[PDB]
Amino acid sequence: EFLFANDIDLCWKVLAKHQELLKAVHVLFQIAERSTTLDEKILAYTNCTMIDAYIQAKNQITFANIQKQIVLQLENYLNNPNESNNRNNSSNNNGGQPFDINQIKESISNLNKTIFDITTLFTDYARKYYLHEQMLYLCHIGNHSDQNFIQILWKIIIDKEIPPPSSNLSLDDNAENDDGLKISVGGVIESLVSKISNIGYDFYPNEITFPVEFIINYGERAIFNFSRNKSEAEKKEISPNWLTSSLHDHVKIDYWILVDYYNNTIEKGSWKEEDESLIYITSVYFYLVESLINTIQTATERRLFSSKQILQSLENRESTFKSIFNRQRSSLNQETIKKLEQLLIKFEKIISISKSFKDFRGY
Amino acid sequence: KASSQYDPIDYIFNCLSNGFNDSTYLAGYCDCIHIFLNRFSEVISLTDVSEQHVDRIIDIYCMLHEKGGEVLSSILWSERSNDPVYQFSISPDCLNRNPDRVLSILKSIIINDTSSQAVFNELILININNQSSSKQIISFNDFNKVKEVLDITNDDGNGTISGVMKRDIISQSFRLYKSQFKSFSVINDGSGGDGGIEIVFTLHDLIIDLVAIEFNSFLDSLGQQAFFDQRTIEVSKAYIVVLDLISKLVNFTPDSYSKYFWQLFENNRILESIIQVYLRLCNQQNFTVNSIPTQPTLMSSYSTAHYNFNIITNVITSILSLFTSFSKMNPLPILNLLIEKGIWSSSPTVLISLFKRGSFNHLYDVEKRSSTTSSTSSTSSSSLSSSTFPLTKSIVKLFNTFINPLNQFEKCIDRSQYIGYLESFISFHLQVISDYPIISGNNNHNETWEMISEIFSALDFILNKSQSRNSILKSLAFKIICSFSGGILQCTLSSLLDLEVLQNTNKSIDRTSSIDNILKS
Amino acid sequence: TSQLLDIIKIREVLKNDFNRFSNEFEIERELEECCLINSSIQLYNSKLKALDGWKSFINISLAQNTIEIDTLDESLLLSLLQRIVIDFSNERNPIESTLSIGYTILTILFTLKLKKDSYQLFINSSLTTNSTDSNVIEQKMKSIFEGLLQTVLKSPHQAIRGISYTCLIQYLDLSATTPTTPSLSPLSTSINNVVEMNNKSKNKNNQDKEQGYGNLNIGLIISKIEDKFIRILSSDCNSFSRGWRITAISCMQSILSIDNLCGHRSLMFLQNKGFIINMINDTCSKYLSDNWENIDPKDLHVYKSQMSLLLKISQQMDGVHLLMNNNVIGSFVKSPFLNYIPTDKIFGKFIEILLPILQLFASLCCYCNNTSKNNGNINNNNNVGGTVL
Amino acid sequence: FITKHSKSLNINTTNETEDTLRSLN
Repeated sequence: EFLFANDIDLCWKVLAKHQELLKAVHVLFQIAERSTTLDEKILAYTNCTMIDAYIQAKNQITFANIQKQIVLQLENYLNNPNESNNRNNSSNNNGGQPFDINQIKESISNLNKTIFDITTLFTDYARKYYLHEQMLYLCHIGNHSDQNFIQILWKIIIDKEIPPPSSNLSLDDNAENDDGLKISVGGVIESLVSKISNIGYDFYPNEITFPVEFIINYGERAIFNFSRNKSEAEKKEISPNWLTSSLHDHVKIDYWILVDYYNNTIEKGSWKEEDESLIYITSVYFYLVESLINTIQTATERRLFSSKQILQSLENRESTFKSIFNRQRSSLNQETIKKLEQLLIKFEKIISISKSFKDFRGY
Repeated sequence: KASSQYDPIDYIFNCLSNGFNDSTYLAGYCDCIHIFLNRFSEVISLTDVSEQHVDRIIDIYCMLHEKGGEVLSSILWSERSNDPVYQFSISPDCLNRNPDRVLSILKSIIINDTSSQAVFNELILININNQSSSKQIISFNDFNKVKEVLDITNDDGNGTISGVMKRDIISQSFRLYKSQFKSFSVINDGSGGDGGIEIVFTLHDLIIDLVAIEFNSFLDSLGQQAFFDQRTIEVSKAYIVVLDLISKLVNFTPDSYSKYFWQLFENNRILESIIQVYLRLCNQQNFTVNSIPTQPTLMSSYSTAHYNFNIITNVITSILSLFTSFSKMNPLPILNLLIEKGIWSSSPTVLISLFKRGSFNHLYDVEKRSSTTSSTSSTSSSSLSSSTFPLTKSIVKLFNTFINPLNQFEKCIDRSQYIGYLESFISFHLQVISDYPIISGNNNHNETWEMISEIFSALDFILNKSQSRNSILKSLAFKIICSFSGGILQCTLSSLLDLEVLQNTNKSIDRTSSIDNILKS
Repeated sequence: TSQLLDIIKIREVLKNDFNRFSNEFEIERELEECCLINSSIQLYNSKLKALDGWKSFINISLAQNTIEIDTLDESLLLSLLQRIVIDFSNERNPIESTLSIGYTILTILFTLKLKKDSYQLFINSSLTTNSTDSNVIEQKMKSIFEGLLQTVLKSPHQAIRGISYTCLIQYLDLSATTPTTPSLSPLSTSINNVVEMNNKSKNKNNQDKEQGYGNLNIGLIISKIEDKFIRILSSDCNSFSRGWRITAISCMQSILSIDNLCGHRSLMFLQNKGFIINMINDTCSKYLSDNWENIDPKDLHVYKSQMSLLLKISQQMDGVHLLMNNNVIGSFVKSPFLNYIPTDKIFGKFIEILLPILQLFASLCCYCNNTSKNNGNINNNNNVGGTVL
Repeated sequence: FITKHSKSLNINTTNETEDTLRSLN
């Protein structure tokens, strides 16, 4: 009673050392009621996951952490309103009205007082203010199953990090002044990789909210479309494993699982429609197989890499690339031709390793 | 009142099921029961009977033709203007509801070339005319084909066409599929309101519409539901009946008509659609089995899961029936299509490191699991069916139609791959011999022992043509012989001793003509 | 104790705070829900009564030898054992119920060992020339082993793993074949005669397959689970209290007698987790320090089982290498105990601690002899650098 | 983030397009 009347924050710690755990939790729940910010309430419910009740507290932390991410992007919109228009303005002068600075501050003012449920967080905030990333987190927490809606969210997230392909404004060579940040082909990939990996880390192996084959097939197509018009000078910032390493290095997706998601991407997708795109995705696939050959350790793995299906895919991929390469060896330039000739010698070595790991069974 | 205590119709169903199979007078029983069903229907209209007893009258009427032979098919082909069960089945208020009833009568009548070609004519003479006052709408995929073919850029959305058409266009018949020919009529009532459009189409055009329209939308409703609705169950009945009907027509119609059904399916890609169905259904069997754990609500879900499994197994059985029937006439493109759609393989390693749901070995393992798991719950006294093997017995039939034409295939496929596809076929025949004691634990011995006679007949054909100059057949015969170590020779010897026991008990004169032909294989 | 809902006190409080309900038919339904929940709790309690009756009935019907062990039908006992090992793997057990099943699994395996060690098992299925029936017996025995391993992989509960470790020991003692007869050597056969080399392949190509398949089935179960099973067991070998620590260490010894059939992988996994050096340091500091006179006799059995595991490791070529690659001789030889000149009142406890060390040190000398077969058949580059001493 | 006792997000997304999710109308 004395601490609950004078120091409520010492009160729950004393009750916890007295092993009165359910009373410490009932003081901490009343901190999370009475508290003035969202931060105090996350701390108080986090203690109710260091002490049924635990799962209710962990759900309140879960909603409150996405509710903080909604507040942060609303204050970013208030601080940087010139960017939150200029990233969108590129394709049309359709000035859809910039959000009411009173209503955003009323939203923030209420988001900082009380935790909301997942459907109120989705509807009146995340969907209202076009927060597709925070909408996708709410779909994961809520186990929402509309695979088409999730693919549209993933597309709109990829098409928020990739800047749209610059149209033919004129070479009026006297424009000396403007430090308008030329985002590198590195820097676009660096932002997009971070956007994919850091969302994947909370979700995987949820194939509904992290649809790996779609994220690959659209991400590689969007970096292909962005890079196609670039100079061969900028097509030297692009890592051939830009997405494929980070999905292993951070998201912990096995290189064996990635190899057949890339076989599915090449077999199912619109990659068969254009030579330059089929050369691109087949190059990523063979650099992903080059990663896998450096991770293969056991006799069991060597005994899988020598399977008929893997060997026959590698020989089909080499035959396909080698056919298209000699179709284009009359139109390509004398660096890019050599770039593809030095790739072919890797693919022929990769097929030789799938064959040596096969006949490592006659001894 | 009689049906509410001791029903005389299901009595006749048990009479035709369980009474007369081994009777050297059988067709004379059918030629009497046919006159009972007719002289019953001459006194009670089949509109005035509850439709479950009408379905059972159709079950019985179908069994009367199949067990009566051409003795009843030739009576019906001469008295069908007078037969009330047939005349009810071709009535518009039956046809525009439950056409699986008439399609089952047309299925059962097929027994030889004579009755098969008669059904092929009558399917084109039965015209379905939507002259009941219920506006049934044109099937949406053909409504859009008619919208395309006629420049119908204005639409009213009601399935009507509020446009001043030329009668000189409508007085023509249209190919909504290749070798289909639906006709169109304008109802000119005399009011001057709706100039309504009738379609006049045959029961043969409807067989094409079930197989090339409705069954695709049924595949996507199956793709969204873990339990079937009443219409999903009814469309499944109708599709089983249509697949068996076309399968019988392809077995028993002479050269020109079995080639017409081939070219009809070929030209409209129908064999690829049926394989996309097969590949989905074989994956849904992996959900209806692996959702069983190993108050009324627990008995109703388990019963519905078993019923839905039996429906899927029957649809796949009728697909394998139709593929057996087509492979008797064109074995090469059916074999190559089962390989190209990835049901089959020339390498056991590629089966093992893919484990594809809907490879033939996966379907045998599923039928082996549903037939063995039933053995434990021996605490109740309900009339469950014995475990049968209709799927595996249809897989054997589909393999035997590739084996008989072996001496033709040698000029039509690579020999190295064709050895590999025959090694995997032989490996399946061998597995069904090694597992024989697990299968024969099920009381349906006759069916299993026939399936093994159909296996031994095909392996004998490979051995007796291996002894020639053919090197393909010698490699395959050596691989059969190298597989006859221990358990495969044991289970063969067990069957030859079970045959010695059964010819030692059933000295009762009533030896079925199956037993002494299982010995003869 | 077991709690039920007090339908009287509930009906009285619902009638005091009636203000929550639209009408009394709702109150009488919230009481219907409590009467249903009490009925299913009563049925839950009687199913538990019936297991505790059934377990005590069976273990008394075995542990008195009141049924003649010759007559005890292994086809019935393996069908019971295969049934109840499934529920012994269920993560929805009671602890009490899963233990009551576990002790019944243990008695059935022990009675089957007491049959093996008096009579040949399965005689009725060698008197059938049915290759089917021995296949059904392996499939039952295998369905028991892959199940006992699932209880280890799933269970957090020490005694449920501990019973499964005793059952896994008894299973491996059941599946191990008796010795073959010694092959008498006719020492006088020195002269010329040619033909009877070539027929000697055939009969070993059978008996080495037939002992091979059972041991390869065990090896092809362990070698799927390995990284998790040896990881859980090597944790439990240092995470368990006293008596069950010994059971886990005995289980590790029984597995190392079979690890040759995986390819010394459990042994290599223990070094790839520091378990060998950590168990050497756990041994010297606690049993070979100055306080050895004061060792508790309950944990002197933990010492003996730790030493019997070092003795089981030194019984392998790679194991002698791995004991020297943790300085075993030098790391025991530094320990205070060995400096002690023994005096009469304590001599037996000194011999009980010195004897396992002298067995281990003698065992390390054994393998160092096999260097003499280097017939240079060159062909194939299988660069597996195994350390020939 | 998954918990076995989250509130399911019982929304009807079947009327959303890439347009209605990209635009300010």
